[PDB]
Amino acid sequence: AFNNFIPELWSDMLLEEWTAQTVFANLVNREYEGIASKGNVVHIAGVVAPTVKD
Amino acid sequence: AFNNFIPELWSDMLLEEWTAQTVFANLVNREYEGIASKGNVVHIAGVVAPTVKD
Repeated sequence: AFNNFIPELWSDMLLEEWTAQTVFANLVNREYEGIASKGNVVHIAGVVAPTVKD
Repeated sequence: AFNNFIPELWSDMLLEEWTAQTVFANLVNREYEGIASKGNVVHIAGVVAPTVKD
């Protein structure tokens, strides 16, 4: 038969990866991004409540 | 009795076969019929993603 004159076709589009939808960066707290515009650490501190005495 | 003079009759119309409804040729992707008017292969390529580095 025709061993040389029958072509093969290439699709001009690549298939994209199917990738998981990213969600977590919108669910967690972002407030420290203003202060963290500089430096490589943020120190976050919390109260220790005074003890109720009898 | 009339053993020889009473007809038997043939209906002039064939019964059509009862056949399953075809569905799958409408449900799948058809886009490659545009390029596949020639040849015996379509090559379909896909991305391999760049790797994140530390």
